[PDB]
Amino acid sequence: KSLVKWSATKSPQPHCKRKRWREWSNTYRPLPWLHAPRPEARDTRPLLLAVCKQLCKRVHNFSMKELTGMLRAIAYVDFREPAFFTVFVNYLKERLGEMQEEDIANVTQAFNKAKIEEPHLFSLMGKRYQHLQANVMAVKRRGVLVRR
Amino acid sequence: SCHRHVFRAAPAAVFASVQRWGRRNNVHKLTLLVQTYEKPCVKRTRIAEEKAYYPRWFYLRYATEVIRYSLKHHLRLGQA
Amino acid sequence: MRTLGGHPRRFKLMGGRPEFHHVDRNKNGHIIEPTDKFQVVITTSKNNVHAQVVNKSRAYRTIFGSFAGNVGIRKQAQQGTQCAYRIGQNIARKCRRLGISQVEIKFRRIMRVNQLLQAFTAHGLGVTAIAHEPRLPKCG
Amino acid sequence: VFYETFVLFSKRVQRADIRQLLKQQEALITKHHGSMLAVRDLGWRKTAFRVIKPRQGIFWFGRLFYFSFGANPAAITEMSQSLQSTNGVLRHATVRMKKRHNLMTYNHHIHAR
RNA sequence: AGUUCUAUUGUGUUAGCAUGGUUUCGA
RNA sequence: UAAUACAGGGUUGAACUGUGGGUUAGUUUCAAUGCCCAAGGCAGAGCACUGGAUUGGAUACCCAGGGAACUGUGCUCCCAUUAAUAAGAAUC
RNA sequence: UUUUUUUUUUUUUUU
RNA sequence: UUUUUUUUUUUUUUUUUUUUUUUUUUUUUUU
RNA sequence: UUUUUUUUUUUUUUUUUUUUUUUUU
Repeated sequence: KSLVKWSATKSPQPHCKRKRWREWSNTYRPLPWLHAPRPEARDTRPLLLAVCKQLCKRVHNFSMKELTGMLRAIAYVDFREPAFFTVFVNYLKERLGEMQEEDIANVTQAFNKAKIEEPHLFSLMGKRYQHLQANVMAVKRRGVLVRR
Repeated sequence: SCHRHVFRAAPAAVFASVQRWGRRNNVHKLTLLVQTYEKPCVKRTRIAEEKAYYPRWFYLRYATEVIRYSLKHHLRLGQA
Repeated sequence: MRTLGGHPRRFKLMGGRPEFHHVDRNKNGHIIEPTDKFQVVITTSKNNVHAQVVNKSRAYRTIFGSFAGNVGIRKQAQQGTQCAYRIGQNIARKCRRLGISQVEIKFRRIMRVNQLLQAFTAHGLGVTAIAHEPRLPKCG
Repeated sequence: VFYETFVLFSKRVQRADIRQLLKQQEALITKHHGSMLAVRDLGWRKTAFRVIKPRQGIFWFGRLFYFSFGANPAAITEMSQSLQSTNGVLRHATVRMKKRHNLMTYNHHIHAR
């Protein structure tokens, strides 16, 4: 979770329409020491694939809050492996009710970054998020007025 | 402006509270008056008439409360 | 004869395209995201009634709307109570197609706001909060 | 007679500007046979609603200042118009100095008991 | 009854300010 | 009708004054709306005026357009004429 | 289609 | 025609004083 | 330039150029 934060700088690139206008953005520092192999060591696999292999082998031992963070971080290093993210689609559907509000926000970012458009899962996640937000009232220019 | 939140309550029950809110602030009365132009002479007489009918309504409303209260308790006061 | 509950002008332009085709999308290409908030703004009048959907998660961007002419009601039939009830049903039915469950309700008047509220609860569209901000004049 | 003025600055106002503003004001005071009383500061203040002033932008807070003076009654109009032309000052008001109620002699035991 | 002093001021006149219905505009 | 400047009226406290008054022309100010003249304009409203309805035989009722009239130190008081239908004294 | 009427018309928008 | 946003111009009574509480202290014979 | 909606391992994260231009699912 903290590795992505270190390799991130906030900048204010010019806007698309008006060049005088500015909008704050995020730029991530490239990593050139995580994808290459290690022939010298016994484990010829890279540091990135090794983490993924163990995560999928022991997915049950991880809780819901401990699963979305690890998946959200793998997609931040430009991991274009749609097959890796397609294994968790069946696991998440059967455990949707046990998902917290924070878990929703930490899972959509991952699929969108990797260009993995899934309609059967995104349609269901919309209802869960709205149901949790059914007890918070927020108005304009005042913020949250009544909560629970 | 009025804002209400629904929490463990049916929509019909909540909608009945906001409806009565406008009566206190005369939201409906003011909305219709501005739609049509009213002559100043008419307002001169209408403003005065409302100062005699409304006060009388409050006194009669309290009298009805005593009748209902005494009906469920019977008894009656006298020159004792 | 051959009555249809829709807009004849738009029906003539049909070319077999699916629903929600002309609506603009986002950078990611998703029409709607799971994390969003909606607030329908309803405005009443004497003859007609309008009710558009406003998305609070897109800087108050409109998605779609409906009117008395979009349900096959014209002439004096709009003044009837059925005109308001029919409009509410279309919004509720169309809401399930997009994938929204909770939508707020906002209105300025209280005259024709009874038929729309009843129709929403008969399909599944719930109510989370009721907002009323009458812009009463503050001067003569 | 004595007079009071409450000036609400903006976030875009530095200490440089504040000194200049007050110096200008003192000119008028002296002109009309007057003298400054005292100058104090109230710090920042939170605004209930957004302030939209033309050709200035939008602000949510500002620095509240207070200064007492005394001059001819005819000097109020000149002072009031000068503040409006100057930048930074988004809102201001002039209040006459009262005998009992004042920010000089009566500043203790307000909220407590 | 009337004059002076002191407390009190939605009574006459008054140029810039704040808020608001309507109206107007769309890098 | 929040702020500020000029000057009135009403209530209470002290001092002073020691019958100062009621009504009022051959008198003098102010006075809604409409009209003449003048200044004017870029909002919200509308008389006249061919602009979409009439009838069981005639119409201004119901929409829309619409160049008069709406801020005056002036000319000026016709009215259902501005806080009852008496301006004062005595009996609570 | 919009506006309006007890009802209707005139008027306005044109992919 | 609906919604939204960000600074042009004209205009200024919506909120704010009250059970009409002095010997009740005042309105005109009769039908 | 103006910021809209949220959370709590932090001062954090997504969106971003004016909308809307069709019933039964």
